[PDB]
Amino acid sequence: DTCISECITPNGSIPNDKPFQNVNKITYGACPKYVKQNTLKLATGMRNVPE
Amino acid sequence: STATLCLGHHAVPNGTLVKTITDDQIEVTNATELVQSSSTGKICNNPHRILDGIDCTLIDALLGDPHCDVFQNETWDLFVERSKAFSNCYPYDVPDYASLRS
Amino acid sequence: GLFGAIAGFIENGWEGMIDGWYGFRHQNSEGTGQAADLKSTQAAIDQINGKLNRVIEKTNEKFHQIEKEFSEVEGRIQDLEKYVEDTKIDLWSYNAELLVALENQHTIDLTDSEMNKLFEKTRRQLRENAEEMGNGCFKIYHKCDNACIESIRNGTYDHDVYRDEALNNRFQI
Amino acid sequence: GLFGAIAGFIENGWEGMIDGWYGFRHQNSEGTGQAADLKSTQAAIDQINGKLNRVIEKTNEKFHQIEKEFSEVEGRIQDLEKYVEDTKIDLWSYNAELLVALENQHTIDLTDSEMNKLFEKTRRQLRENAEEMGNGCFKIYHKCDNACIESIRNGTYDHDVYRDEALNNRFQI
Amino acid sequence: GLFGAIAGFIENGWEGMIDGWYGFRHQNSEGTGQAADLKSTQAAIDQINGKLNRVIEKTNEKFHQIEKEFSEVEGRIQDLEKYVEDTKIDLWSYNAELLVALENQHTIDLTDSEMNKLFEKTRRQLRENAEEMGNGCFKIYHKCDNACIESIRNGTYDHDVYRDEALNNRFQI
Ligand SMILES: *[C@@H]1O[C@H](CO)[C@@H](O)[C@H](O)[C@H]1NC(C)=O
Ligand SMILES: *[C@@H]1O[C@H](CO)[C@@H](O)[C@H](O)[C@H]1NC(C)=O
Ligand SMILES: *[C@@H]1O[C@H](CO)[C@@H](O)[C@H](O)[C@H]1NC(C)=O
Ligand SMILES: *[C@@H]1O[C@H](CO)[C@@H](O)[C@H](O)[C@H]1NC(C)=O
Ligand SMILES: *[C@@H]1O[C@H](CO)[C@@H](O)[C@H](O)[C@H]1NC(C)=O
Repeated sequence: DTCISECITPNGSIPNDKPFQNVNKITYGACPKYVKQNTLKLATGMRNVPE
Repeated sequence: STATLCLGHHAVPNGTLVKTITDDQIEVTNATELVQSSSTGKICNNPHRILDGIDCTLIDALLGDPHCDVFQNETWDLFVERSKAFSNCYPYDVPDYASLRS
Repeated sequence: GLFGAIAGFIENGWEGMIDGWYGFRHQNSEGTGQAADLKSTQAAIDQINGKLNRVIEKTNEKFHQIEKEFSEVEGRIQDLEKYVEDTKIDLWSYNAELLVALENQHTIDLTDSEMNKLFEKTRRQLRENAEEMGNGCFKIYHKCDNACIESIRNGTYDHDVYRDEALNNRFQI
Repeated sequence: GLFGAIAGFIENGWEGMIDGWYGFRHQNSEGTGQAADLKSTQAAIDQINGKLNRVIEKTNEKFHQIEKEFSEVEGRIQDLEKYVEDTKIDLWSYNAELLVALENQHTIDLTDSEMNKLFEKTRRQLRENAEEMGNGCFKIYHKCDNACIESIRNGTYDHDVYRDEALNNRFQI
Repeated sequence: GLFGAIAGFIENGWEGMIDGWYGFRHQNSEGTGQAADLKSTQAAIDQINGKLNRVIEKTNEKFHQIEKEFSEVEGRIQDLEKYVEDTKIDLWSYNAELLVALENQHTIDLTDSEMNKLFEKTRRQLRENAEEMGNGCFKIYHKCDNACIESIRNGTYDHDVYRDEALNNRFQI
């Protein structure tokens, strides 16, 4: 398709905003390292102790 | 006579479980996803020069199989070979096809 | 976390404080109010955004590499090619896991630390004019209207100006 | 560690306390006794068992791989095969080393932290009725029999109930 | 860092203290003076030199390996050979980066911790004979000549010996 992306994989392009990816270990371009995890949430807040 | 002053911090109704060194799941007020897990399915023609191989592998476009002559003198950043690309010329074989192709 | 303030000596958080991360709640003669502390709130934020940048920094960027999917069985070289990628993915999958667990632990302790620092500082301002109720609240032993609270909140409260009044009420009236 | 309680302001530990990790020792009119604090003791334990699980989690699980021992000399491919394994073992040997050094440091600080939290909490209960002797012991300035100690230990001690008595003895009798 | 003393409640450091890392500055009747605390200064040093040794420890030591520079183009094996080295350098370049960022954060907190421990200890010595001015300085409410300061500094100050004098000046003279 006529779009913009610097990271290409057999599955299509994926945005490289994150540092890791779990789409394909085959990539070309500026791409997120591939890992086996489908998710890894980095805490960007303090602990939540609701009322 | 007296006054009360209480120090404190915020909280949100619904938080996000995260993992730490000592806890499997611990609720925090916010989190960001570090793993990109989806694609659109499409490959983008920018900023990398993508050459769609159509029905041709790189080799048949290299040698000159009639139906690949449309690729004469082409250049690419990334050549995209299709699973169903086929040869329609004199039967050949390449000893060390992998390295020639690479 | 390491400190004891958050999910510690401060029973719980304020779902209502939507203007800052850390804050104050008072109750004097004039009534009750609430106010976020922009200073400690920004220290936590700055630090968190600081690790965020380090983490989601600049991408791999690889071009021609080696094949990772194979249609025919070949043995020896293909074996080694796959092992190379496999052991790689495994090492990067560990790194990602650990990195995220360390950061998360630190983000918690750090934010627990900024709470506990707001407390000690505010505690050091009140001098002998107050006592800690043990729940993150200080009992101020003197008349403290709103402009008095504001000075504590904005760091200009002079303790001498209320010391004797304070001391009196504190020590057996 | 980072806190100062363990191997810090608390001279040493109690070889005799075999019922908990953290505890209390008092000396009042009725005599002397000892009791483990099950609450802080379980916080340290939970956290430690929590990292223990993360660490000794689920195994590699590899099947057909590549050869690592060779009987004949072959050059090029064999060179690369060995280097691949060697650089792998080296990277996993670093990870293991570092992981164990980080965890160990944290386990110490964390357990030093739970000691220091027991102290501040107990300190915040006593209000003006006590003073810290600087060795982890609080001098309680009022008559405190066993049921009085028990209430401190179980978190129900009311300081007002002994304040004036306390204040009196404290401030020049 | 996590504590609040350094670049925290202690406004700034002393460019002049060249005999220790942590220290004291007093102002009594006899005048003003300064002295480094060799004990806390050596705790920070020991710990820092301790990580320094761990880090710059014992070298790789590799002999015959694989080729990393190529004059002719060959494909498949050469592709894999380069990828093997490349992914290796990349993994070691991450390790080095992270290791240095973790250590640095810890060295700061740790040295912030030894400052804050000097404070609490000195604070626990003064008992009721002093108040904290909130800037790392204690206001001693009793006559304290040089030999008096020295005893605080060397850990032998007895608070009873000045308590009543202290208490008197403290509580409304
Ligand atoms: C990407 O492709 C492979 C097959 O090409 C598939 O196994 C994998 O699950 C796909 N990932 C996504 C997000 O579609
Ligand atoms: C959660 O944190 C992320 C990263 O800083 C940010 O995108 C978002 O604003 C935060 N969520 C909320 C509700 O503020
Ligand atoms: C602190 O509080 C008093 C009372 O409202 C005010 O006069 C003073 O200027 C305040 N300072 C700041 C920095 O807001
Ligand atoms: C605390 O101590 C007193 C004295 O023995 C007792 O009456 C009280 O119920 C105790 N509380 C708990 C939870 O054990
Ligand atoms: C502490 O100070 C006093 C006063 O100078 C002195 O007699 C005492 O022996 C000192 N102790 C040490 C260990 O220097």
